[PDB]
Amino acid sequence: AQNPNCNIMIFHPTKEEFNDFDKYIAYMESQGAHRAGLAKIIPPKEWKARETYDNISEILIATPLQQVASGRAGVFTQYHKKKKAMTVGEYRHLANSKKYQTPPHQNFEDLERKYWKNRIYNSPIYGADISGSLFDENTKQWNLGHLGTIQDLLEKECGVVIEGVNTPYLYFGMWKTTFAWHTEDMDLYSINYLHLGEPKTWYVVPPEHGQRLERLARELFPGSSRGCGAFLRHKVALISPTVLKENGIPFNRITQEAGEFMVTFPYGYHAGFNHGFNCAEAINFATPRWIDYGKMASQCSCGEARVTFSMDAFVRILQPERYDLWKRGQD
Ligand SMILES: O=C(O)CNC(=O)C(=O)O
Ligand SMILES: [Mg+2]
Ligand code: NI
Ligand SMILES: [Zn+2]
Repeated sequence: AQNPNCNIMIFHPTKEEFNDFDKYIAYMESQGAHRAGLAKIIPPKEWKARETYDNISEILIATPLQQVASGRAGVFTQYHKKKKAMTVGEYRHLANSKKYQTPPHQNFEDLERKYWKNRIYNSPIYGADISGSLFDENTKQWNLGHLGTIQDLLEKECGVVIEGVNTPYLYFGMWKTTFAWHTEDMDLYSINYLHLGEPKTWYVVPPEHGQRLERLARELFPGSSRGCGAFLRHKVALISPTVLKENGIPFNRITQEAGEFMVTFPYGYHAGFNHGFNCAEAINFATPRWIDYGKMASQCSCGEARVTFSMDAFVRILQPERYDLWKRGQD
């Protein structure tokens, strides 16, 4: 069995290997990359996402989100307070202001310590989930706006034709902006490209051990767990690496830098934080190996998780028994 310790693998595809996306995901899996839940892909040196970023300040962040924490430094939840619209230019200035900028630090490790120690005492502002793309239309390889769609995958594998579309989203981050512990909708894959700016630190639990994280989360957030049997779908819970180690939860960590791709694999729980102003683009995707995960994915039916239009058909086809209850939570 490849990668039995479930380490995060890092790949360096050649320009020839970078042509066929599906093929290279399958190659990574042949090497056991999926066992980690997360892999890093460094693009060949000849590749570029676009010519320059000199022209991005006019993008609008219609609903910036202030991430307000409650709890203790290692175990907290966050809620999103909506703020008034601002341009990327305005947001980048805010990020770099004395109130929000990255503190002096020695290295990534020192900064990680400062994050876990101090995150709860501040409320950074995140420009998340902005439909759009920063890839040049002429970038042919690993262009997140030109991937094969999940609907087409399900049609190819299962023969059914369904409605829905699949497009990428932009994320503008600053110091301490946070992604809570989650798997993707319907336990899909995700791919994330860090277009510019400061790094993003990731934590991941191997898919084969996801239920261990879920058990801990029920223990740590006991009122949340009573309200909903899939409350990690709410994307509000944070658990530090120290707490995970104390409770024996297997996990790994890695820092993504500008110009690098990360792939999350089905049912790979992940969480993390941004080091300073940055812009990432991400999109969900499927492969034939995903279908069995989609069929088993948990669902939030309490009303909180509220998701895209396209998840309907996934639930309808893959999880017909659950569909009526899940849709009640959507309506
Ligand atoms: O970049 C972020 O804030 C969070 N991204 C993801 O969870 C992802 O790409 O799956
Ligand atoms: Mg612009
Ligand atoms: Ni994710
Ligand atoms: Zn719920």
